[PDB]
Amino acid sequence: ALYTEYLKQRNNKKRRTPDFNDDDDTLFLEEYRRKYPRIDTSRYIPNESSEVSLLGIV
Amino acid sequence: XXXXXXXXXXXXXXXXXXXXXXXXXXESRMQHITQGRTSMKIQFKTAMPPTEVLLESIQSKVESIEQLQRKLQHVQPLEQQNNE
Amino acid sequence: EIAQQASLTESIPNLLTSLQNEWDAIMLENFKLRST
Amino acid sequence: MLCAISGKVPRRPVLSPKSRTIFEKSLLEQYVKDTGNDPITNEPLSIEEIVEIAQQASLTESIPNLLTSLQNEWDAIMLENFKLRSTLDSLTKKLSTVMYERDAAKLVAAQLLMEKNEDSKDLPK
Amino acid sequence: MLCAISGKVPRRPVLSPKSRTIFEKSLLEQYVKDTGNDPITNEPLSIEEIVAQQASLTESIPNLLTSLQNEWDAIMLENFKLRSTLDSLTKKLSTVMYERDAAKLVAAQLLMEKNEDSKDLPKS
Amino acid sequence: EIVPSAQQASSIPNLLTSLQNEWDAIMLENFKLRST
Repeated sequence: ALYTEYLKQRNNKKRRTPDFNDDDDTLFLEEYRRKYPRIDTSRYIPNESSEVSLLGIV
Repeated sequence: XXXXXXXXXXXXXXXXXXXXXXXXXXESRMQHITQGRTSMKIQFKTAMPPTEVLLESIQSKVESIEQLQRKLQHVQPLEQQNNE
Repeated sequence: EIAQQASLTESIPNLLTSLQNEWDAIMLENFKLRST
Repeated sequence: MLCAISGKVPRRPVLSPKSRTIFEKSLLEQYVKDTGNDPITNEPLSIEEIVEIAQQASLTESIPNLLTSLQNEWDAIMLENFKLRSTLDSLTKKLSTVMYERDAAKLVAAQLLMEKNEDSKDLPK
Repeated sequence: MLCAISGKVPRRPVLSPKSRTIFEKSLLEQYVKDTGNDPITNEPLSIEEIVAQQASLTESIPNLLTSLQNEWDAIMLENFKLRSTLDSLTKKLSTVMYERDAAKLVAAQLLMEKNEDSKDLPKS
Repeated sequence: EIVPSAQQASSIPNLLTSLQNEWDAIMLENFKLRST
């Protein structure tokens, strides 16, 4: 049905935008951005540690 | 024995009060957003430096790796016509 | 009983953009393969 | 039923012999590779020490929605991990405020004992 | 990528069907002609025993699913670091608040006794 | 002896397992479609 109609199901376009002084809803959305940014910055650390060695091996 | 149980019971009561003060929250919201703005700043600046440092080294290796992938797609397509 | 993939530098996208593309690419290929 | 590391139902559980605890094979291995120890008892344990030791399949219900479920569940776990860490920092923080008062109080008792000692001398005279 | 017998890059790789390992044909052939065996496991192997869907290279659906295991399995250990550390802090808090509750009864009595000694002595 | 639950607490992981199980069919289907 997805291929026939030529329409992909929409994903969560939420984390990217958000807004300060929101409510209890944006309090969650804010706290989401922190944990994923810390996971992001940890996910970039173990890549850079090896760096280009892991890439050129593949 | 009696002193050990009275401390274990009180510790469970304070643990329930700590889980109750956390469930209600999820003034205060402005501080968390600013804490993220520090993170967003600090982290994304690190990310952009880690990215651009990687990109400089790895966009070359991406092209190397990605132009090699295109060779499989032609090495396969010829393979079938020869088998056929 | 008898491999390294370098996870991209911009690796949110794994949940949203990458996973979306995978089920697009699976969907539109097999449909096109059924056409073939 | 539950592996005592993550909280999952283990799909290839392994038990440690230094401390009676059924862990999951993946998680216990990572810990041993970090430091050769048991996570609960901190006893010297190795990978060869482990002895490899219900499966009921989840039938969600009657696919585009399942995409948004997995999104929500990761979105929830991210906050359920976050909330549990700020609570740890503030329970340690409030604990540190008690330690200052504990040691500050036992200095205030020393002056109060002097005032009692001074009084006992005057009463005798 | 390597041959397990020599350690070179094999130019004609042939995989055995008793000890699963990629050997160089010219090397393994001589090993079989010496004695009918597989070099690694020493199980019997002969020369005949040695041996349409288009693929694409292993990159960052299956590789994406195994990635999300690494994410969660690592985050599960992150929870232990805070569950274990919480059980030490709460245990030290319990004994700390008990020593506070056991001591403050003695502060209350000394404030009574030192003032009572001042109340007693000054009157005399 | 005895149950093990300690510092654990009594979803998510099976969703990924379910995602694998459905993919397992996707591959099996693509094979038989390509053979023909």
